Amino acid sequence: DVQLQESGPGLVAPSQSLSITCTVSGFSLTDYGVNWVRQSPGKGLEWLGVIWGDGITDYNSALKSRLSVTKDNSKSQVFLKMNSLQSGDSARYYCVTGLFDYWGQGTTLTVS
Amino acid sequence: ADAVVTQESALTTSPGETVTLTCRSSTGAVTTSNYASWVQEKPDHLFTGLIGGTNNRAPGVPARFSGSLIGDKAALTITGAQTEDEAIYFCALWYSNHWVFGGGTKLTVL
Repeated sequence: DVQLQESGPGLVAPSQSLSITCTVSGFSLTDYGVNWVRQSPGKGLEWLGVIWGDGITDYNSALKSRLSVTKDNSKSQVFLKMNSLQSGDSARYYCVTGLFDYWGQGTTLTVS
Repeated sequence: ADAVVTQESALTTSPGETVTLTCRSSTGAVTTSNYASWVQEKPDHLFTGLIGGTNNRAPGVPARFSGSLIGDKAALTITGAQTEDEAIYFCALWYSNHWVFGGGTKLTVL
């Protein structure tokens, strides 16, 4: 009994932003951290970033300059924010964790 | 750290058999401080957490699955494989400030 659900735009343009939202139930963002991970066709499962129980965050170095992970504990939502998006950014984005113990459906994202 | 995590590409087994998946680090042996985690991907881009922290089994996961360190690597062992275990398995290894996934292992259960 613990759900994770991504909510994104699906479609976006070549230089625009990206805002995916994770609604979580079954627990409290105050005690567990949440991760963001994307997987594009032709495999390649890459970790994007994380935000722990304490508002501290960690990001993928070769992406650092574009993302950010935020969250509202009282509303149980982790947010994700990228920008300067391009083709490479098309993939499936997931917000997971209990240390990768639980995952969410994911959200597709095609740029252009 | 900017290491590569390696897994066996593919592995074939049979219901009732025992199979062991391993995870290599390009920087040397795999410690318990690498927090080796394993997740399974079932058809329809479905992911399930199996083990996290070297050998802690996520609540609700079958007992046929178990993780450990075996030599310079991390290992996920399915004792008495079953048909529905056919999937792609991944390991994540925690380095100093980031997580790094492996290429994934395609498990075929005939």
